[PDB]
Amino acid sequence: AKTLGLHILADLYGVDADKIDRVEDIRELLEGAVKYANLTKISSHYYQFQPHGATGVVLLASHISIHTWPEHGLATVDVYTCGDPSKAYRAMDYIITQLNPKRIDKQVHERGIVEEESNQ
Amino acid sequence: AKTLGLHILADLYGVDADKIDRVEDIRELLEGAVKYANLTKISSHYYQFQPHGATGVVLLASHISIHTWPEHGLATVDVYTCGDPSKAYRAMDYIITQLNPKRIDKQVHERGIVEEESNQ
Ligand SMILES: [Ca+2]
Ligand SMILES: [Ca+2]
Ligand SMILES: [Mg+2]
Ligand SMILES: [Mg+2]
Repeated sequence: AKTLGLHILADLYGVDADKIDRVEDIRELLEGAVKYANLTKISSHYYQFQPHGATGVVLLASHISIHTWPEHGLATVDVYTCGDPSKAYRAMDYIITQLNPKRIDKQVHERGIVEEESNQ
Repeated sequence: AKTLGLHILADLYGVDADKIDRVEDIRELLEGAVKYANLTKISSHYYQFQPHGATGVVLLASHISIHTWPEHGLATVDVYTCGDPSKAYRAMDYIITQLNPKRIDKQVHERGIVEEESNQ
C-alpha cells in the first residue's frame, strides 16, 4: 500500500506581525516556498483582509495555503503535495524559516491509501 | 481560550468515478456545499486533470478544497472555516452525502488557539 499524498499542517505562533500583515508578504513567502521546493504551480490566489491579514492558496500540479492574523502573531499553514513527500517537507521548512515562529504545533497526514497489489 | 477556526479533513473512498471525474462535478459539489452551509465565498478555482480528476479550492470570507482520483474512487476533502464551526460541519456533511462514499477516514483540528483573558 502507498499513499497518494502527504499533507503537513502547522499553526505558527510568535510570528512578527510585519511578516504576515499584507498580501505582498504572503505572495513573496509562498512564491518562495514553491521555488525552493521545486514545486510546479497551476495558479495562485490571494486575498487582503482588513485591517490586515491575508489568505493565500496555491493549486499545485494538491495545494499550499496560509491564513494569517497579525494581531495574534499567528499563521496557519497547509502544504499538501502528491507523490514527492520531500517537496512538501521542503516547502514547509522554507515557510517556517521565513516566518521564524517562536512556537509551533504541527501534524502530518498521509492522504489517500491505495493498494499496490490488486486481486487477480 | 478559544479557537479561531475549525478544520475538517476527510479521505472519501468508494466514491463513484462519475461523481468526481470532471470539473463540472466538483464545481457543482462545492457550490452546493457553500450555499447549504450558508458560507460566503471570496473566490473559487478549479482545475481539470487528464485523463480525469480535478482540484477545487474555495477561499472563504479560510477554505474548502477537494482533490480527486476517479480511478481510485477517491476524493480528499478539506473544510476549514473561522468562527462558525457548525458551518464547517454542514459543508462537510453536504459534500459527503452528495459523494456518498462507502468508507471514510476523517479528522478535525482546532486551528489557532488564542487567550480570552490578557495579562493586565
Ligand atoms: Ca505565486
Ligand atoms: Ca463556486
Ligand atoms: Mg508586512
Ligand atoms: Mg462526472
